[PDB]
Amino acid sequence: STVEIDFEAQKSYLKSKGVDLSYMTLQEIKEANTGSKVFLKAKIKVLDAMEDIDLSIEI
Amino acid sequence: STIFPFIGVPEDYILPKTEELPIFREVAWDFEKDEPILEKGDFKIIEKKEALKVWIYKCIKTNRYEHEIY
Repeated sequence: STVEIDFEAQKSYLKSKGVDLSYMTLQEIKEANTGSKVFLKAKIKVLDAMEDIDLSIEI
Repeated sequence: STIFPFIGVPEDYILPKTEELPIFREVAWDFEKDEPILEKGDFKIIEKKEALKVWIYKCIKTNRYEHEIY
């Protein structure tokens, strides 16, 4: 599983506030001030219980 | 009923037979519909590997302690 900073959300928030994003670099986009707001993302996969059996029998 | 074959068998004595199982035969069964198969107005009999397949399917499909007959 992974947890990360949401880059696209931060970019959209900065664009909405009106900051000029073309001059700054990616590290500066990541570490820019956002004013009491945090954006994150994560990936998980959820297990399920076993409820069916498929048997392939040879001869 | 006279010979004593536990130490060794007499050289003239011939063994009656060798013990082997007969050819396994079973009434044919279809698996997509769960029925016996009728052929020319009678039950169709298959043998050997297909009969073993039928027996294996029936054995897997049943529960262990559920039925009093078994």
